[PDB]
Amino acid sequence: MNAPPAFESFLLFEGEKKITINKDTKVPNACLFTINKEDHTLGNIIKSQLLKDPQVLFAGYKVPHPLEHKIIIRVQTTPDYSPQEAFTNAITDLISELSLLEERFRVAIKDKQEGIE
Amino acid sequence: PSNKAFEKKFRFDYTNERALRRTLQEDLVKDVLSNAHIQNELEREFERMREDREVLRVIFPTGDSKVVLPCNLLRMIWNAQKIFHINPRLPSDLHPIKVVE
Amino acid sequence: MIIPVRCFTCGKIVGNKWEAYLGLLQAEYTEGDALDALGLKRYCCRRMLLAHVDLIEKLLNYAPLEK
Amino acid sequence: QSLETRAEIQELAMVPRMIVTPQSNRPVMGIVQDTLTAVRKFTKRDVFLERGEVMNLLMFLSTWDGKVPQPAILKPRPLWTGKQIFSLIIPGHINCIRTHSTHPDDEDSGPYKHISPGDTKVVVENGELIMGILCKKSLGTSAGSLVHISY
Amino acid sequence: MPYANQPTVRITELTDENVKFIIENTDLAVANSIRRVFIAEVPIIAIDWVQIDANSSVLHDEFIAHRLGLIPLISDDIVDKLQYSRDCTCEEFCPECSVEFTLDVRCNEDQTRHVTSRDLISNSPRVIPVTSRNRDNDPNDYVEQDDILIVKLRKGQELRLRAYAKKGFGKEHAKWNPTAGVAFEYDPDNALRHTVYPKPEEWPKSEYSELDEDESQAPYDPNGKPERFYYNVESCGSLRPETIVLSALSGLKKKLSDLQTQLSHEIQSDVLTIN
Amino acid sequence: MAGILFEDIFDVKDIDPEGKKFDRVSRLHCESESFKMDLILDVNIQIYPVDLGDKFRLVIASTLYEDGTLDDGEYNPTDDRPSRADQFEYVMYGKVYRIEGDETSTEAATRLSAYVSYGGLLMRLQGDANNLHGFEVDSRVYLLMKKLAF
Ligand SMILES: [Zn+2]
Ligand SMILES: [Zn+2]
Repeated sequence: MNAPPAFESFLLFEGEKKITINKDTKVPNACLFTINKEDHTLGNIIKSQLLKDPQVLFAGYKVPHPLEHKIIIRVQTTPDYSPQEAFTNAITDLISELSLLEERFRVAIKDKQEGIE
Repeated sequence: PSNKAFEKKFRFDYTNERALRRTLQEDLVKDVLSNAHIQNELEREFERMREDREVLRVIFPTGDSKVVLPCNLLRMIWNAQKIFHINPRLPSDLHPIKVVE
Repeated sequence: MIIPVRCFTCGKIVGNKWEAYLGLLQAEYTEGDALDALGLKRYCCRRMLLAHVDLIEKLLNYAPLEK
Repeated sequence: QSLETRAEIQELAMVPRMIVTPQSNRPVMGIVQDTLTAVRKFTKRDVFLERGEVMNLLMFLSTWDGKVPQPAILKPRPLWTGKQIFSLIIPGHINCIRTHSTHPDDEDSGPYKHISPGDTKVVVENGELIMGILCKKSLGTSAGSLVHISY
Repeated sequence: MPYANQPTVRITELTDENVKFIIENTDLAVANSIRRVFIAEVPIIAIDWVQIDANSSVLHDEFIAHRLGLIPLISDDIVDKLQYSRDCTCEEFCPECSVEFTLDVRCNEDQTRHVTSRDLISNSPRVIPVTSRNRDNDPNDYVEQDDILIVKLRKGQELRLRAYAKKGFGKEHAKWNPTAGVAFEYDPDNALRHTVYPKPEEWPKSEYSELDEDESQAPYDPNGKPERFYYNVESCGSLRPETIVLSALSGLKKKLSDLQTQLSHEIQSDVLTIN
Repeated sequence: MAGILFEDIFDVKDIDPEGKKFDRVSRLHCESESFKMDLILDVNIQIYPVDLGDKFRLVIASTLYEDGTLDDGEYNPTDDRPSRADQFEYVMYGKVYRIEGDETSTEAATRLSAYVSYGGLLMRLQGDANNLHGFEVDSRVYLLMKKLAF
C-alpha cells in the first residue's frame, strides 16, 4: 500500500513552516517565497494581486511538482519598495475585495427573494 | 568543379585589378605587395593545393564532398566572427603570412 | 449491481432516480421524455442511468442469501 | 553498492553523457511528441504573449538570466513574440543555419527567388533565434539539430 | 489599495437547488479561485466510519461501506459548530466532533425489501437527518423516494451496522462535494479572442450570447480585459446553494487571513531580516 | 528626443503579396515618398489595421533616452522621461542581422539593402544614403510607425 494518506495533501506537518523567505543571489529587490501545502487556488490569486500592483516589476509562481504539495512565489519590486510589504498589501487588499464581495452578495440576497431560508 | 573556377576563387592575385586592390579588404597588406618572398611562398601554397586537389580526386572518384571529420572548421569560423564582432564590410587587419605559417 | 449514488463525472445524485424510471417506461415508450422528467439534464448524468444494467435482480434470485 | 562503482557510473554511464551516440554521431535523444508539436506551434511568428503569461513562462525556466527581455512590440501594449521567449532557452551562443528541411516553400528554387525571407528557414545567431519555425529537423535526433550543437 | 475595484454581484435566479449569478468588474483569477473553493474548500458532513455488525446481504461489506459513505447529509444548521476530528481533544469519537447513525434491517417478508435512506436513523437529534423525507412538503417527492437504494434483500438476509459522520471538505474525498455541478462562463460573444474559431458560423450561441441577437458573430476589441463572469452553482442538496457561496467566501477569507498570520509570524518570530 | 538614424513617409503598394499569409501578421509591401528607397515589413495587422492607398510615416532610431545607450532594458515601466517617441502609434524593437549591396568591382558599394529582425517579424529596406546606419552586428534598433498621415 504505497499510496499516501489523503489528509496529507492539506494538513500541515509539525516539522515544517507555513511560509519561508529566501533572498535571490542574482538581482536586487527580488525575493522568493515558499508556501507549503497550498496549491494553485491560493497561488494563482496572489500572483494576480501582485500583477495588479503598479510598482511590481515581476511576479510569478510555480508549483514544482503535482505529487509534492508546495508552491513558490517570486516577486521583484522597484529599488525603493520592499517585496514583503507588497506581499502584505496584496493579501490585505485581497481580503478587502473578498469581504466587500461577501457583503455585496449577502445584501444582494437580502433582495425580496423568498427562498433565502 | 571547373579548373578555371577553382583558380579564380582560390588564387590570391598579385597583378591587382583596379578595385582598390591592396587597400580594399586588407589594410597594411598594400605594403607587402612589393615582397618577392611572400609571392613565392603563396605561389608555393597554391602549388600544394593543385597537388592536393589531384590526390583528393583520386580518393573520391565518385565525387562526393560529404566526409566525416572532426571540429567542423566552418562553424568555428562563424563562432569566431560572431563573438569578436567582425564587420565583413570594414577593412581587414590580418597579415597573410601569419595565416600560412 | 445497483445504480451508484452520485454520477461519476460531476456528482448529481442518481440512485434515487432508478425506481422512478422503470415506472415511466412501463407507462410510456419515451426514453427521451423519461430521462427528462427525472431531471437528468446533462448527458453524463444521463449515460449513468441510460447505460446502467441492474444485475442485482438476477443475483438476488439464488435461494442461499444464507451463505 | 560502493563509492567506487558509483564513481564509475557517474562518469561513464550517466545519462547526460549519453546524448550523442557513437553509432552515427548524432543525438540519441531529442524533443519528442506533444512538446515537439507544441514547439512548432509556439515559434510561428503570429504568436504573441502579454506581460502576465511571459512572466509565468520565465518562471518555469531554470537557468534564467534574471533580466526580463524587452518585448518585440512596445505599443500600444507590451507583447513578446514566441521566438523571443524561445530565445532565452538557447544556452550560451550556439549557431546554425538551415537544419529545418521543412515541407515549406519551394525546394531547389524558392530560396533563390530572392529570399523574401519566407520565414520558413531557421536561423540562429549568438544564442538568439532570429527567424523560422522549429520542428523535428531542428530539434530531433538530426545530424545538425540544435540539440547536437548544444552538446 | 486604490486600484482594487471591489466588484459587483447580481442574482439572476434562485431555486431550492440552483443559484445562478453574475459577478462583474473583477479578475478571472478571482473567479477561477472562487469557483475552485466551491468544489474543494467548503466543509460538510458525510459518513466516515462504518462498523458492520452483521451483513448477510448479497453485496460485499466494503461495497455497502462505499455506497453508504457517498449518501448525502444535511449540515447547514450544524456544520459550523462542529469541530474537526483531529483537532478535537477526545480519543476516538465524541458527541462534540461527530454524529452517529444506526441501521438495522432484516428481510422477514416474502417480497424483496429495499434498504433506504429513511431506514437510517440519527442517534443524534433530528437536527441533522438524511436529505430525503423529513420536513418535506416536497413536490420533488416521487414514488419510492428512497434517495438511495443502499441494497436489496431477499427473504432471509439481514443488515446491521453503525456509522459516524464527520466534518471535512472536498479536497480530501469526493463524498464531501457540496455541489451537483458548477457552471462558469465569461465573455460569451468571444470579443476577447481567448479562443480562435475556425469557421465561426459553425458554432451555436449560448443564452448569454444574446446581445448580438444578430448573426454578425463576434465583433473584436483588443483593448478589452475579462469582465463579467457568469455562474450557476447547483446544490447537491446537502447544503443549500447560498450557504455554499457564503461559506466558500468565508473559508477563503479564513485561509487568507491565516496566511497573513504566518507571514506576520515570519516578521515576529525569526525577525524578517533575511531579505 | 531620440537621435534619428532614418526618417521617411512611405506609401503602401500592397498588403498581401503572393497570398500565402497567416493571420495576426501581415506582410507589407511599400514605396518611399523619396522614391529612392523600397521597403518590406511584417506588422501586427490584428492590433493596427492598415489599409492600401494611404501614406504612412515611419522613423527608425537606436535610442530613446536623450541620445545614448539603454539596451540593458527591463523595459522598466517606471521611467517617466519625455525622451520617448511615444506619440507614435506602432513601435517595435529588434536587431539588424544582415546587410547587402554590390561589393566586388570598381567603387561598387552602389545603393544598399538592409535586413532587420524584430523578434521574428522581418523587415527589408533598400536605400543608399542610409549606409551609415546599417550593420550586420549591433542590436538596439526601434521601429516606429506613426500618424498614418492624411
Ligand atoms: Zn453528472
Ligand atoms: Zn471529539
